[PDB]
Amino acid sequence: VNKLRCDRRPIFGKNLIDLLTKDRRVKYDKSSIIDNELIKPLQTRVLDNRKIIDTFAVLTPSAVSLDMRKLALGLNDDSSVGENTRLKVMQNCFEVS
Amino acid sequence: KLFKKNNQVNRVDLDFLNLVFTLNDKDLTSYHAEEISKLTCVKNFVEEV
Amino acid sequence: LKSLSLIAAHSHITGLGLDENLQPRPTSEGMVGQLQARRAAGVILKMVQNGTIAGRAVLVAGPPSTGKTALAMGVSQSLGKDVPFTAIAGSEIFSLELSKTEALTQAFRKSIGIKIKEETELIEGEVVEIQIDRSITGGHKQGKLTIKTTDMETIYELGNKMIDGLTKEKVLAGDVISIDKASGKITKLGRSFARSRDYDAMGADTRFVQCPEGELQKRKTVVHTVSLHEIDVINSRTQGFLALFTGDTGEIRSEVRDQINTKVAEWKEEGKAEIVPGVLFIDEVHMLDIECFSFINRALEDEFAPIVMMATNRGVSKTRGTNYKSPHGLPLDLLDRSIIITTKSYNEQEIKTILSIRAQEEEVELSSDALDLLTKTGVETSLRYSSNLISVAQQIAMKRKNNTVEVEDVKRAYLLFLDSARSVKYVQENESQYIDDQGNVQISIAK
Amino acid sequence: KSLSLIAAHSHITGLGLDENLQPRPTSEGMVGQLQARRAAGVILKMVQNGTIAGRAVLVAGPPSTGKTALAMGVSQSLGKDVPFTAIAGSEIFSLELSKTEALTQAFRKSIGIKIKEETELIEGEVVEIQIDRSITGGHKQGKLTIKTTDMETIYELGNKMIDGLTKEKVLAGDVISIDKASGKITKLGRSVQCPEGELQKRKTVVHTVSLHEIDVINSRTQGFLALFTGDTGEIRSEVRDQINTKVAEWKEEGKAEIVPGVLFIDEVHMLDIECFSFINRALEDEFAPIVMMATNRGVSKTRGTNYKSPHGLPLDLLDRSIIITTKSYNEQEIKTILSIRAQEEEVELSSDALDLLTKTGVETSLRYSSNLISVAQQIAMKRKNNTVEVEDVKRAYLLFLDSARSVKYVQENESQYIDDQGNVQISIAK
Amino acid sequence: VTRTAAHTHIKGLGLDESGVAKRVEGGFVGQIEAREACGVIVDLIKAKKMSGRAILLAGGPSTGKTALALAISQELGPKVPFCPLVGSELYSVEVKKTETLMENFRRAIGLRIKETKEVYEGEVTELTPEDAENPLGGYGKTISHVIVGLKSAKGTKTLRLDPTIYESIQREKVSIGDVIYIEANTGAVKRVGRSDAYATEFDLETEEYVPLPKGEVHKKKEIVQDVTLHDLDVANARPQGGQDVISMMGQLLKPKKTEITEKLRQEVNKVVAKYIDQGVAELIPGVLFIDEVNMLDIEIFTYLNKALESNIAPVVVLASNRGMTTVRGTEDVISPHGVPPDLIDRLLIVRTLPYDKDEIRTIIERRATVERLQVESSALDLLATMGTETSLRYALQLLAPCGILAQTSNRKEIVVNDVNEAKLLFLDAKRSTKILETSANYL
Amino acid sequence: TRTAAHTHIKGLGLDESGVAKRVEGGFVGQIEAREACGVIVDLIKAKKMSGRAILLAGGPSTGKTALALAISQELGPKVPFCPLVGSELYSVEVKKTETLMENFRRAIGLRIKETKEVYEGEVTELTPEDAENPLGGYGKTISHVIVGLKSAKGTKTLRLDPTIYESIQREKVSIGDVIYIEANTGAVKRVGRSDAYATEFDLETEEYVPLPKGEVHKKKEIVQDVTLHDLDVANARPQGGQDVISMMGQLLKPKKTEITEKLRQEVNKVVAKYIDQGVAELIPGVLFIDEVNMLDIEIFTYLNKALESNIAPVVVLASNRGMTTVRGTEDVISPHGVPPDLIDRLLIVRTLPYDKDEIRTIIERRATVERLQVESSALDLLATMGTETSLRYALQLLAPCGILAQTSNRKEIVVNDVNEAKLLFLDAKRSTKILETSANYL
Ligand SMILES: Nc1ncnc2c1ncn2[C@@H]1O[C@H](COP(=O)(O)OP(=O)(O)O)[C@@H](O)[C@H]1O
Ligand SMILES: Nc1ncnc2c1ncn2[C@@H]1O[C@H](COP(=O)(O)OP(=O)(O)O)[C@@H](O)[C@H]1O
Ligand SMILES: Nc1ncnc2c1ncn2[C@@H]1O[C@H](COP(=O)(O)OP(=O)(O)O)[C@@H](O)[C@H]1O
Ligand SMILES: Nc1ncnc2c1ncn2[C@@H]1O[C@H](COP(=O)(O)OP(=O)(O)O)[C@@H](O)[C@H]1O
Ligand SMILES: [Mg+2]
Ligand SMILES: [Mg+2]
Ligand SMILES: [Mg+2]
Ligand SMILES: [Mg+2]
Repeated sequence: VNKLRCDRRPIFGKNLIDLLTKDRRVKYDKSSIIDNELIKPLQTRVLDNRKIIDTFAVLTPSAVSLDMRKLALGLNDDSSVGENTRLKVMQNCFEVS
Repeated sequence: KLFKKNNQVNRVDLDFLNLVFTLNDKDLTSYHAEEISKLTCVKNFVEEV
Repeated sequence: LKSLSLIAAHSHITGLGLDENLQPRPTSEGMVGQLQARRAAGVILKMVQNGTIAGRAVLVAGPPSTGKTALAMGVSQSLGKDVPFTAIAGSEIFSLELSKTEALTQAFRKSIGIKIKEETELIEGEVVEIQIDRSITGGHKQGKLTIKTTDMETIYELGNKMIDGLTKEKVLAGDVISIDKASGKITKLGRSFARSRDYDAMGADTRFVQCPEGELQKRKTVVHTVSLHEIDVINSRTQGFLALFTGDTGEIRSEVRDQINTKVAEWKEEGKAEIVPGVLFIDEVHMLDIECFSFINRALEDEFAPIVMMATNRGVSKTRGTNYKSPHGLPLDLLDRSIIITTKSYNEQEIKTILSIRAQEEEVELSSDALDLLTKTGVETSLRYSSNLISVAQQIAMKRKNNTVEVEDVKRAYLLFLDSARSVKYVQENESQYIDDQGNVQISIAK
Repeated sequence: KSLSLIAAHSHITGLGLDENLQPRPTSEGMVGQLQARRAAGVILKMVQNGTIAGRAVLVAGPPSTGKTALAMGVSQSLGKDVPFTAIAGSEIFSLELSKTEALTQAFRKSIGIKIKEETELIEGEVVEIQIDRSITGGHKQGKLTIKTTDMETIYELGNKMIDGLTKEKVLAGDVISIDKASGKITKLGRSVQCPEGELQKRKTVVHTVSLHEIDVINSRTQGFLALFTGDTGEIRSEVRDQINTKVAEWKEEGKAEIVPGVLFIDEVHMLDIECFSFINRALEDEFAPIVMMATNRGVSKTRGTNYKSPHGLPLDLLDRSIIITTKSYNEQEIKTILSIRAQEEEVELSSDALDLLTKTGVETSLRYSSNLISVAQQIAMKRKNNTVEVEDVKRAYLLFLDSARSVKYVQENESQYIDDQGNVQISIAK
Repeated sequence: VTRTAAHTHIKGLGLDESGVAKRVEGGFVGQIEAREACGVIVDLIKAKKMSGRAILLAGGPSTGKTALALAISQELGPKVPFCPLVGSELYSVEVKKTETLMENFRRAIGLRIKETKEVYEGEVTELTPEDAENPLGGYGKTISHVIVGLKSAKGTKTLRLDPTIYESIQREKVSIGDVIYIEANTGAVKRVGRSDAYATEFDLETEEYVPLPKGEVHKKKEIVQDVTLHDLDVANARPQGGQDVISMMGQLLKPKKTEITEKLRQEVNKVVAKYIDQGVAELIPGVLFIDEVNMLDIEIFTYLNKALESNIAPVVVLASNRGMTTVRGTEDVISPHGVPPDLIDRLLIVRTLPYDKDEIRTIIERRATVERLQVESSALDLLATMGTETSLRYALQLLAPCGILAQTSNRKEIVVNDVNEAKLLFLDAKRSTKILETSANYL
Repeated sequence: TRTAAHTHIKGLGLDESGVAKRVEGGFVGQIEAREACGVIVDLIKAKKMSGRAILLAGGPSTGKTALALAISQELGPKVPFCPLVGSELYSVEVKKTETLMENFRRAIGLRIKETKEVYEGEVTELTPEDAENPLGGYGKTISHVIVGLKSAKGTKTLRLDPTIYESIQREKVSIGDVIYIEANTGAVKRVGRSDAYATEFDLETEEYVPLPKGEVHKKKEIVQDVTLHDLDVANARPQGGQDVISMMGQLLKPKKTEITEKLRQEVNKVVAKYIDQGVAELIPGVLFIDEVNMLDIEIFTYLNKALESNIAPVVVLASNRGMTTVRGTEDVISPHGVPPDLIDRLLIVRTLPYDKDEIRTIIERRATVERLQVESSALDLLATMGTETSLRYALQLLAPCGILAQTSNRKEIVVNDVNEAKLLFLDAKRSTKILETSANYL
């Protein structure tokens, strides 16, 4: 136990976890501007273009092979991954929007 | 399965020996690491022994 | 001694042989001769140590095996630690992932260092016991916990947010923890030694620490030495800290660079961070693209431009990317904004002194006549050809198990391994056996 | 099975030889090239021996003179269960893979490994399946009845196989197979088939896997997908060293055996000099399949170099290899080959038409006649006569040009065609 | 049975204790000076003192260069790392050539690691959670400890485990009757499987069955696995831990080579030096071998000069056959062996001489004996004559089909008629060129 | 206090609408050049033109980049200015045309000014105001919410509409905590507890902020600026916490992509819509390219096409070459390496070499900048050396003389120190002569 404790101690963060956030920390305040309405990120553009997407999307992947998606992602009934880990993965995919 | 023949006879975890330090920065800070290195519980096992 | 102690080509040289008057001793710090070059190197070292000057380019010139790389290594050694010193080769910048200009920019940003200091107010101490009135009132009834150090111990009153935070990362007393005064962050340092005998198999995170000594809370300052390039890499990516180790920086845009420059200037004005100028060394710069030369010419005129030293053993030859031949292998515009240092070939006395210092370095003793023969051979041959012969002769003597290296062992070593001129002569005498430039070759001995 | 309409090498099957390695004048669609056929048979016996590996053999000859046919016959005579890789030289030039890595993968693809595993399984018509929910007396009770031609009994299901059987809908009366060791369910159809005997039987399953497939499988989290998508991406060398060591241990333990297949590279003359230099080393290692090459060109410039080398290859590689030369075909061989091709394509040829076709093939080329045979048939059923006459052959000959006639016409009318300098005339007058 | 590919008849350099090479030893004949030089190089490598020393050996084709480069590695032993290489393999699409060369350089030098681990293993007899009745205010509901008894052939033992190991084993989904594996160091828990004692519990069962382990319950052992620094760098750059979905996606992606920074190598060097100072590990320098170095570009040649001056640079050997040639990537720089003069100055030159007719005959005899074939004296003399006439490798390759030709006639000896028939069926380079000179369409 | 071949240039050295003085702003000589530069400065300050290109050509070490630095200084920090190199455009990640277009867009800037009314202070109390509902009902009805704000040197209470209830409930702020309320937009934002309540607990995870100074009602105007390229990259690059694309940005490497023209035109349209209201104010910048002789002919053609755009800003080019061949074409010979068509589209500004007296003045001004003192004899010797070898060699030699004087404990450089520097440090000509006279491959 002495050897294990002595060996488990010298685990050093290579740079830090506080250096990272101290260099992220921007002294510039919130300074809210019309940039919120000026940026319009990708998700907003996807959301507000519903009509065009609905009207102009036609083609389908005429040839498909079901159950290939699960195999490609490495999660299925039998694989090299643990059952609990894969279950957590599918749960996260279920709850991610 | 055929390739998973016992390797623990001739394998090293390589994380117990702190050779994968590249992920230590995700959760540990510098001052806490320095303190935990300074506050080792050594010399107590020697006393008990 | 901290680095790997394997003996390399440049191991004997340590620092510079200059004095406080910048006078190079004839044989000191593992270097021989080159008094003018050593004095120039000392002048450049003092220039760097002054730190008030930047954006200067210095050239090192000399035939092969004259001491240019040795001089650069000695300059780096004399500079010591805590000062960045980037040593790269010319062919290294040619990368498939990164443009050559971006590679040069990253190399420049690496060579300049920054010191940042931070102050923290932490309360670290073993907790005696925690009591919360979950039944008397319920819902953060303002519980109390006692923290003990080796010299002092008090009792603290805890609010609702304290209880909510402490519910996460549950603490069962008898543990050494540190609480943050500013953000109230709960950090578990380690358990006490009294819990060592609770079980026979511990968890991965289980650890034991001694009780902290002194005041319950302390004010401490920490200083970090992080160069700019790390700062740009970290700022560029959401998780850029991995990009340092992996190396896939990804061609950081100049916008992040100017933002980092503004931030650094602001920190310097506030006094939080200080700038430590460094040295960038490019070896074998004779090979490089002209675009790199033009970018170097433009970038040498910036405030954050470290002193750049380059070496080249080429004469008036063709420069890569251009058909014409330029003097010294470099375009003239770069030579305009540069200072050239020339090194001369060594003398027989210098050669034998260097051979003696090399033999002493490798823990190898030599006979006087053996040293004289080695010096005579190295005069006609090159100096670098003698060290390998010395090592081989020592191995032969060890095989014969007779103390020092003898003249016979050196002669046998020279017979076994040929010089470049001898190999050229032998190839020319037997040009049919070897493959010619046209692909024609003769295999069968019989005609 | 193995769907295919018609191939230029479809007629040839299995080469042709005797117990004394003496080629027959005509055996299984192979005509002529007696010395070449005997050398090919020698190489085939060398491959079947398996004692000697890492040797290079070269095939040389004029274009359209039994060069790819020899390799096809060697592959066919070698039979199945033996690796055989046939890749054109230009295939190795990949944008996402280094040429050296592609060459190494091709080399590894030609050595196959056979592994044997013994498994126990039960099968037969299922007549009764009962499954119950958990009670305090028992967590899960499940009884199923599998009936065969000889047997019909009931097994007890201990939870896990109950879950496996409930995972997919199973109805009584269909033939299924259950692997006890793996715990998987396989349905063989409905009772269409019939049972045979004992439910449980002893058998071994043998898998043939190449070294490259093993490396790809062990190189990733899910490597076997890269076997098909082709995104292996420069497998690390230590992986290959580890695979080699493990294969050596398996061979010494008898768990597996190696099959030194054949690697065939066509149009080697256009391969780069770096590829040849790498092949020089790759042919001298322990695991190295036999290598056969075919180059049409002779005394040309090696790609990647300025100088011209004999046969289009560097001299050292030629020293590392053994050269086999093919001879030009003769008229009596050409007519027999054309007759065999017509038989393969199911075309009836008159004697005079066959003689005229042989004369034309001798005059111009064999490929021209072997292409004209099919096109003449379209005119044949255009005239509604099954047999092909001289008139149809002449009509095809005048309708579809030859190389020499086209060259002569181009020389006569170079004004109409675009010149090398780009000059051309479109207007007729002036 | 046994496979032979232009090699495997060489078991080493074959040198005596005084360094004098015997005339015939270990599948080698002649080249006494080259063998002595290679033995000296072997001794220098085993000295474990010099770093970055480089030698180059030169000679005509089929002069034994590759044979010597393999014999030195054979003499070195499997423990010392030895990475063969070809000059063409450096050019990689994914990453620049310099990164590949540095990666191979770090692959060359090796290191061995010793660490002690204790393992609790055996069949699970029973497991019992223990819940403390005191809420203590700090927690709502948790098990104070879990008691598990382990059984094996030598005896049985009980254990007391903290809640973390209990959570791990519960995640492992292990009930009473399963053989498990507990690691004391990291707390790792893995289910080996169900003990074979319960094989007859059900008529059929998906679960495999494992025999009861030996050893009482708890064992102490150490591992002396040797790993080169490049594997350490790869593991540091490509971590395998973490259960995050992002980590699984990263694991799915193909491993692309990347330019590992010098900082990471410096940190690895620092920790390795600390461990070797502590005596827990030992560093073993290796050997890097590159064949056909003439294929290298001038940029790689230039970077080799900087690489060879590093602290941890191993011993590297080079092979070449060309004479007065132009370095690739240049225009007129003509240098011996296609190597720039500065690099030649940095290395040492070893010469390989051609072989005599008697030496060729002895080589043919040794090769034939290795292939387990019977050759008549007259046929062997004819083979020696024709090999001297065209090439040694031609005779060595022709040694193989003669066996098949003899087997076809059922004779067990090589006869002059058989080798003549083989020569008729197989042509050398000179005959092919001569017949290529006079032909219609490229022959 | 660091200098690198610059920082001694402070503006163009011009006067109030006239010919530039002889010595001003660290500039000596070349009056016509900096006069033309000032004319260009006035032209860009007019902010009416688009795609105006000028080019300056001259010998090496003739202040070509110095003039660009001077105009950059004269324009001011607010005006965008993007230095660039000819070798910058060659990017592996994306084609050169995209990089050039991105730099062009980065040259143009934009300024945003906003005014906000802020009601801030410590929350004295929160009391709803009851009133009779317009529709008959027994439920409680609230017409106003009374909030009291306390600050340094002033306190006040505000009566607000009852819809602020949602915001005040969301902010989880109760009593004695500083809050921020906007007048017209409404809503509230908690900023931290009052500093007076810090001592109320032995420990605290929550910071305490001091009370706002001045009146509770404030009227501050905020100014923010940003270039167009930043807007484009922000529009193109996705952002988010847990949407699939968010960590698809993770586990991968974000790289430059060819931004479509439809996104750029949409950004331009929204910018025009906002600037029509007076909130925005577009300010064109200046793009500076050095060693333009190194640009490819294809890049030259794309520059020719792009200079005719309606948003292209003013670009300035420098070249020190004469009758040369444009890269990418072995036969085309044009002055300064610029194709003749592109030269036809711009204006050429000449530059002349300096004289001995001008060289001496430059050396003395640089010495004053470097904070070291020289003697008259040493200064004359340095000027003669510069006129002999080159100006840049003399400029570089300054620091070694200072170091040598420091070693000799002297404060001023003498002839001996400059002689020691000249023997220790060589220039181009002596090195070339040594190369010619040596056969050791040096
Ligand atoms: N002052 C010196 N004292 C001792 N050895 C030296 C000295 N200068 C150079 N050397 C020797 O020269 C070698 C380095 O030569 P180098 O300058 O790298 O050649 P090049 O000029 O081709 O780069 C080293 O092995 C070193 O031992
Ligand atoms: N011995 C043979 N028997 C039957 N057909 C042959 C024979 N030799 C060649 N051929 C014909 O020649 C064609 C192959 O041409 P090939 O000689 O491989 O061209 P190349 O010499 O350019 O590789 C095949 O379509 C086949 O029909
Ligand atoms: N002295 C020798 N004794 C035995 N075999 C030899 C000897 N020299 C060369 N060989 C044989 O020659 C073959 C190829 O020689 P190699 O060294 O590859 O040629 P190169 O020197 O051109 O690379 C090897 O398989 C080896 O067995
Ligand atoms: N009027 C001036 N006053 C002071 N220094 C000047 C003046 N003109 C040029 N210089 C000097 O010339 C240098 C600029 O060189 P420059 O002509 O831009 O090089 P290039 O010709 O390669 O573009 C600056 O370092 C500056 O010190
Ligand atoms: Mg050097
Ligand atoms: Mg063919
Ligand atoms: Mg060879
Ligand atoms: Mg300039």
